[PDB]
Amino acid sequence: MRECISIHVGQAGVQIGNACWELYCLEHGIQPDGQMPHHHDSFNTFFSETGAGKHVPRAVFVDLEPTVIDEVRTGTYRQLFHPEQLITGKEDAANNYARGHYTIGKEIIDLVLDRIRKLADQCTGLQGFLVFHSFGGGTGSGFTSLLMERLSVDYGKKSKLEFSIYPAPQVSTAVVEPYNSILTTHTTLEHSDCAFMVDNEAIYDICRRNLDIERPTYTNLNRLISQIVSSITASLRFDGALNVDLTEFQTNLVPYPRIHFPLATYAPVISAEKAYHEQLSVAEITNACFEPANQMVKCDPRHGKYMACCLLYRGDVVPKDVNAAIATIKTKRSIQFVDWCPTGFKVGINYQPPTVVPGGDLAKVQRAVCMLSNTTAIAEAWARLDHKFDLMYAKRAFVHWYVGEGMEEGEFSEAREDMAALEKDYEEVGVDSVE
Amino acid sequence: MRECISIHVGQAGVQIGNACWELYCLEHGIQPDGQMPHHHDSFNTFFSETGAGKHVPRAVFVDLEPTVIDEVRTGTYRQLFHPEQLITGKEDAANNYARGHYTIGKEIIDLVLDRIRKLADQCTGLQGFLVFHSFGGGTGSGFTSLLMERLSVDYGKKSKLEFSIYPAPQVSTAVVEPYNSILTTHTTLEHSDCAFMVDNEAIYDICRRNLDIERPTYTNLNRLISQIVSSITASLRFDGALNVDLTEFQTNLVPYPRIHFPLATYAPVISAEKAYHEQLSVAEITNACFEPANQMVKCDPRHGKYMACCLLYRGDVVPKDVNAAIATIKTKRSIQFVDWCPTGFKVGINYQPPTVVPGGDLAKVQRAVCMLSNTTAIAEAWARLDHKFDLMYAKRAFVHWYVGEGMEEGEFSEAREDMAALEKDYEEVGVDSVE
Amino acid sequence: MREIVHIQAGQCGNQIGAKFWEVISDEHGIDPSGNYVGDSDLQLERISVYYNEASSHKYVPRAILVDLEPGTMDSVRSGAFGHLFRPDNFIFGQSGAGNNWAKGHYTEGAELVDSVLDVVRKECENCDCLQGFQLTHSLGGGTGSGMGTLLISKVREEYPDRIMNTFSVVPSPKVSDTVVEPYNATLSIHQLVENTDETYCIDNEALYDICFRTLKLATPTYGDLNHLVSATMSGVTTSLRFPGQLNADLRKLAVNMVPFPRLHFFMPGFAPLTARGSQQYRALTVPELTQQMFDAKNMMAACDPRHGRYLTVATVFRGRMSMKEVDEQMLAIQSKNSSYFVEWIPNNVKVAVCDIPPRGLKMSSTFIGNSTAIQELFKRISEQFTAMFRRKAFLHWYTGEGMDEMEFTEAESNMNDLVSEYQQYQDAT
Amino acid sequence: MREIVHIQAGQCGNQIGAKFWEVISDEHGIDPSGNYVGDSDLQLERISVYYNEASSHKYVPRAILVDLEPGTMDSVRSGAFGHLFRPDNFIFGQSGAGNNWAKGHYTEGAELVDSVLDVVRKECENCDCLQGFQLTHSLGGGTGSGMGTLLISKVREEYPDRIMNTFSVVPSPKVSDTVVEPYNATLSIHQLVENTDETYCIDNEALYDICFRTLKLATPTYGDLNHLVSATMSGVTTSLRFPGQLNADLRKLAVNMVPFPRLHFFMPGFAPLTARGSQQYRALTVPELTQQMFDAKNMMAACDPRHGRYLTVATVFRGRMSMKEVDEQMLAIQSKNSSYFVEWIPNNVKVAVCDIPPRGLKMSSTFIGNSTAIQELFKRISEQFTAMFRRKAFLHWYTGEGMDEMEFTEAESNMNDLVSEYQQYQDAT
Ligand SMILES: Nc1nc2c(ncn2[C@@H]2O[C@H](COP(=O)(O)OP(=O)(O)OP(=O)(O)O)[C@@H](O)[C@H]2O)c(=O)[nH]1
Ligand SMILES: Nc1nc2c(ncn2[C@@H]2O[C@H](COP(=O)(O)OP(=O)(O)OP(=O)(O)O)[C@@H](O)[C@H]2O)c(=O)[nH]1
Ligand SMILES: Nc1nc2c(ncn2[C@@H]2O[C@H](COP(=O)(O)OP(=O)(O)O)[C@@H](O)[C@H]2O)c(=O)[nH]1
Ligand SMILES: Nc1nc2c(ncn2[C@@H]2O[C@H](COP(=O)(O)OP(=O)(O)O)[C@@H](O)[C@H]2O)c(=O)[nH]1
Ligand SMILES: [Mg+2]
Ligand SMILES: [Mg+2]
Repeated sequence: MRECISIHVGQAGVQIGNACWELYCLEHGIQPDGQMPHHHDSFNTFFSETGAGKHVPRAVFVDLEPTVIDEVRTGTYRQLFHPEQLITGKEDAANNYARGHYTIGKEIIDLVLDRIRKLADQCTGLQGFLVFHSFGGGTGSGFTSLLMERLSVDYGKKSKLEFSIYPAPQVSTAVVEPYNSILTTHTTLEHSDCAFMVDNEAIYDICRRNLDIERPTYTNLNRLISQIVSSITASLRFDGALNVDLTEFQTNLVPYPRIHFPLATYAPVISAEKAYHEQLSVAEITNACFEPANQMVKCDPRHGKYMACCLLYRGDVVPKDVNAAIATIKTKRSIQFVDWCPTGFKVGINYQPPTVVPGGDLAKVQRAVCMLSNTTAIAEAWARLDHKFDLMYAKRAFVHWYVGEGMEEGEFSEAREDMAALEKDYEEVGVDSVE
Repeated sequence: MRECISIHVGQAGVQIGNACWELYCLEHGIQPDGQMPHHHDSFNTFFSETGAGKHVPRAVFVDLEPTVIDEVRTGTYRQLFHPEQLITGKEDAANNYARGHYTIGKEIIDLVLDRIRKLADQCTGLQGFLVFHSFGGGTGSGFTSLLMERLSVDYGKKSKLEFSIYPAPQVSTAVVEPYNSILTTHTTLEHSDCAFMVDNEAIYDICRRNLDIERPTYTNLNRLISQIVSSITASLRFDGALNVDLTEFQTNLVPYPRIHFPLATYAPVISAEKAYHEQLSVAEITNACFEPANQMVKCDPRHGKYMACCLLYRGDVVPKDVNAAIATIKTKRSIQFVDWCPTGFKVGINYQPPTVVPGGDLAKVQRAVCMLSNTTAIAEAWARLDHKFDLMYAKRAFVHWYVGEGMEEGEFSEAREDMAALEKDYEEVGVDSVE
Repeated sequence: MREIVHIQAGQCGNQIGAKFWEVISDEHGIDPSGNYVGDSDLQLERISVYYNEASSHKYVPRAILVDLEPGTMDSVRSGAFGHLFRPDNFIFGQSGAGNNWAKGHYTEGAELVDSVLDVVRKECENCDCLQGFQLTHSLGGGTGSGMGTLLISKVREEYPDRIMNTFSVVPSPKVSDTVVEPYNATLSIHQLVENTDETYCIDNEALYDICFRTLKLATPTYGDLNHLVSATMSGVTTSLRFPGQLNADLRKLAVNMVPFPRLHFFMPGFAPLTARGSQQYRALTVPELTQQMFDAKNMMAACDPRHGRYLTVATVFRGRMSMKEVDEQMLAIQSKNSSYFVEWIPNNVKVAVCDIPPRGLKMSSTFIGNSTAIQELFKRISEQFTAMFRRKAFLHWYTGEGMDEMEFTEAESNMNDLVSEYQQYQDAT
Repeated sequence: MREIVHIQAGQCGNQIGAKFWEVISDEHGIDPSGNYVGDSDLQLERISVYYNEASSHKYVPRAILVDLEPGTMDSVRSGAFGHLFRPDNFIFGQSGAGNNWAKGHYTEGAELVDSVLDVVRKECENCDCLQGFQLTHSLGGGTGSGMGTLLISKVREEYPDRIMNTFSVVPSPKVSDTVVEPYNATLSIHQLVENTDETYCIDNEALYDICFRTLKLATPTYGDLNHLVSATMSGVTTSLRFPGQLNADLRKLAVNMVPFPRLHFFMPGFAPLTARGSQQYRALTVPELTQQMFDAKNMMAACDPRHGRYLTVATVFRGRMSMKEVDEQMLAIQSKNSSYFVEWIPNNVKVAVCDIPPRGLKMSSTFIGNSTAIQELFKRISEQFTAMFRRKAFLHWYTGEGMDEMEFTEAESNMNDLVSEYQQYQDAT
């Protein structure tokens, strides 16, 4: 009765959605065809139901290249999705923000908004939106900027959560990542309620070091991020000793309107062969969450200050142990919050344990904790992008595509100014107060 | 005991009748030979019965080219029709109104009226007439004008419903459509109780987009229109929670004597593969009916004002939900009725669900709704015809056939004046009142 | 019902008619003996429109073969599919027109025209509800042209209500199979614009080019060309000889394609046309046929349509198809060629759809375009005529039969009036 | 969707195209007759991007084979995998360009270009959502060079939105298969830098060296080289002809590899390349392929990359692999060769990954490098041109077709401007 739709833009969004919906169907014992042989309703928040025992997701799959969507239509989760949700374009933006925001996406945006409005009106207690999109791809950045603007125009005050894929400092599959990233950030900065920074480089490191898988496929990273998002929405979708809604997330983790970029982290992540030999203490897993090597963004947290933290626990958890572990974390020195925020934690506890996907890589654990942490180290990452942008702009490289596809140079200058202003605000927050 | 005959003029009329009578025979479990292995009598309104278990339709099939009627006589519904009802001419009017109204039809009109009078006198509670005819064909327009004049002379005050086929703005199979359309409208404007605008272009669009059939045959459009008409007469032919007669239709949907041109719309229309994944909410299907893309006339309703609406529901329908959906429709802004008519709805509810024809294209649905809507946007359509007429009259093209076949030029000028007057009246209604 | 009577004048008329009746019988499954061996009842449901059921359950063509010389007549009679014609119909003369129109319309034809009209009248009375007549002839040969014009005038006197079709082989622009054909052509056009409901201009040059280029035949015998034209005519009539989702008849075509009484000359076209090997390598889709029927290289009249405007257009398909597909194709083709159509006639495409393919194929199509390009043809002829009339060459041959110079003067004046009207309507606004 | 049209100009173009379509059909499991006998649905899920489904369930290449002489055309037609092309596509002339560019672009080509454009337009209208064109030609031969440049100019006039690929066989540095090839090369480069989206420079010398040294073949017939280049092109398109964990299309490659409009010349490379015996003695690991694709001895353009800088780099893999492995390999290769890359473009490697190997193998890879080394090539050619133009040798052959000296003056000036730009961006800071 508290619904929240899902929106998947771009190839990354669609693949992540594949993983996430596999995980959901496993959580609620739902067949790929929508049938089903502590639980409350629970699945009602993400599954709508027809007369028969068939349930459908509240998701929208939009892309400009029909390849991946066609794979979904042919995927084992074929009978699941309502066929109208699979909006396919004809020619992808091809890692060009201008195409993805002015030329191509502009011509299906209306149909996308139509389906969005249909699914919204069919629901009653709509909590908000979940956007799954990359950052470098043309469709992702462009269509996402357009979609966020449209939604903010239409649905003024409702939850809008985003899951970007922060481009890695060194592993850049595309070449024009800085341009698209800068443009999409400069645009989305005034509409997104709360983003969720995740990067593939950190996930590679985590998969190799912890899970002891040397050669991972994109499916594995998708499984990890799906686990994170499932932990995020378990509070809505399940009964817990201390529940929490997305509104609480945006309220607690966003001190200033512009600074709403918290990074993700999850634990425990160990191989099934290594499942034993460790009791998985709640304080232990909390320390694991706070370790710089277990974070999912390549940024040393010791270089910044945790402006806010949100720890969400599920499984056999007891509040006093959580309190003790959090107090111990506060005692440590290298974790220095901002002076003006003495209360740097919101906690969430759930009874439903995390579910391990058969054919997966993780081990069945009795407890799990996801930390969404808004820190100051992320500012440094922006600097890197800044740097690259200047380079690719000092020579006016690649500019002609963007210019000829519905954009002006002053827009690029303005986006650079906006990113510089954001970095300035981050520094301004980083200082301490007098008196 | 409330009879209503059917009259099919022209090739379109006969084919539509084929579809409609197939649908009726399926509704009441009637074999093609008139035998039969909630229901009341029900079929008595459209089927007459002899001593044996054989029933016949109360229909008249009249045409000037024996091809299609011969096909009917050879069709699988051969034993059904009483052989006298199949009046066949010898030479079709050949898309010439003059031939269809002065030369040829004038010589069988008496026999047609004779059979009409026989079937009328054999009935007792005759509600009225159902005319099925195209608009461009010579037989359709000409014979229909003649028939309406004769019936109005003979049967003064009885229901006379028409189902024209409005010529598409761009898809015109004939070339002389504007001439015949203008003449037949100028004539029928003073006799027809209520017309029913439908066009093939809109049905093409609906079949492709909704039913997902890219290459439809005329049979499919005929099935759709037959479903519409069956929904129209289900109230007479079945028991409902709120029944309605054709007299109520003409009373409610006709504010002014000249303006009696409501357009049709039907829902739900989805493929059987898409039958699932949607619960078919009554409010949902109401919104579907009100969507401009589901209407059966190529006219944007947002360009006009709904002077009146008539929503007819059948199946598992509950009045309160209908009331709620209608209130929600009234709340919306883009649906702006005329100020002087604050009550823009008549509702009808039936218990009998719509029946899907085996070998059809639609899916078995539990609820259905047909909207007959008299709006102001239709005026614009007349303008288009006006335009074309002027063109084909500015050069006096094709005039010689009509002149030499029993007509005068002043008649053409008069028909143009009458159409202009009708458009003027539409505009006059379109204005708002002072004080 | 709607019985149709066939007339064949001149050598070309007779040959075309022989091929035509061959094709028609093949469509209806009719043995060479004239008896039915077919398989589908629909063949005999409307066999009566072209055939007459002679007793003992046989069928005869409702044709009237006319000539002034026994040569080609006997040639056909000896050939197969000849022993089914009723022998009394073979009216022929002995003198021969000598490729002269004056003989074919004043002296020689005036002696047989009476018997021809008698046979015509007998056939008309045999029919139940007459639909109209189709005349198969040339415009160069003396017999065809002259006698056909005479018969047309006489029939139109005796039947000012029926419908009239003419399939005239117009002289080619480049080559000239005879020498005096401009005179006969001019006089024949005079009589046609006088008293014909519709005329199907056809050239042998265009047929040559189609057979060579499209069908990849370097050895086109006249049988092939007559084969093609007969297929065209059969496709024209199949809309009434068979059921259809949107049926049409000759009267409908006349109504739709003739906005003005004089402007009733049409260039036909057919599709699909594929080689023997190059057929399977192409999809037989309605858009393909539609785009095929709109180009210079597939018009049976040697005149590029782009030189003028399509005043009106009719199109008759066959076989099972989807109407919406045809509608969309016509819409697209009218949109993309906006400069090629008359402004003041919106939606200028007539559509008819049959249920039976012409055998062997899945779907065929026939195009009947009334354009302003064809005026060039007349212009050409007119010029030639003036030349040959300025020096009064060959004038004595036509003079000796009673014709006078004022006849040619009037005919040329009439032709130039028609050309002026055609050009006037081409650049109307 | 995203239908692609193939053009083959010149003898080399036609031979390469024949081998190419052989390879493509082998990938999709297409019988020589043109019908499908394959085993995986994914073959036909995107068969439409390169093939057209002709009726009766057959497939035809969407290619347009062009020539000015019937020799190689007929040779291909007689050969197997020839009877599947639709015969109407074989456009050829009779005069022959005589290895002259002036004939191939002014006199002889101007007569066939119209029919070629007509067939192009027909194919374009057949396609649903056109993606772009790929031209297969040489730069030395008169026909290929001249007619390809003409067609490119015309198409870019008719399609300023689509994408354009050219696979030009650049003249070798050492040998010179013809004598006047500098002139044709210069003019062709002029037209290419005018109106081409991307150009894939390829040399026969490098292919010789690769076949001899790497594959250990002392008897390389042209079939082998054409097979290699066709494998390269197929690997280029497989990213859209098949699903992939990180898919790419032609548009993405153009966006990533062309920082500036003129600088759109790419040297390709392929891996792995193993002998028949020396294959099992090596591990087929992603690092192995990656290190293989970065060296002078595996570039299909005869120019040592170390002489310049890699402006941009694209890499398309196939088959199942681990993305992190590829990422680490690209990171290491960009770190170790720090001096070999442009400073102001960080992370200058584009990556695409397919799911299907090119058959026979487990994992393959294709490299498309836009470097500053290739300028040397142009420099070389430019020098030669000046020499042959200073004495005005052979100048009369090109003069006689209407071309003038100022044409060569402008073309050489343009080439030197391009060389100046390339050097300028090489030592940018
Ligand atoms: N974490 C994760 N990221 C992915 C996955 N698949 C693709 N990506 C991201 O997608 C990016 C590739 O460009 P995309 O954003 O997918 O571009 P697109 O979605 O295809 O849209 P276009 O640019 O218009 O083609 C890479 O930078 C990856 O970070 C995946 O399975 N997991
Ligand atoms: N919706 C629909 N319309 C049809 C169908 N069949 C024919 N029509 C209409 O019929 C028109 C063709 O002319 P008709 O009105 O049928 O002419 P006719 O009924 O044959 O009478 P004549 O003109 O005298 O020959 C077209 O404009 C179509 O709109 C059909 O199956 N469904
Ligand atoms: N298309 C076609 N035209 C023919 C055929 N036979 C003759 N003709 C034409 O008919 C003309 C000769 O007329 P013809 O009837 O023989 O002379 P007539 O006896 O005076 O009428 C020539 O111009 C030929 O082009 C044929 O089989 N096919
Ligand atoms: N790589 C490769 N190059 C070829 C092949 N055949 C011809 N060539 C090249 O094509 C050039 C000859 O051009 P050609 O097309 O025959 O002359 P044209 O008729 O004037 O276009 C020569 O420089 C050859 O190097 C081949 O099979 N493979
Ligand atoms: Mg994409
Ligand atoms: Mg009719």
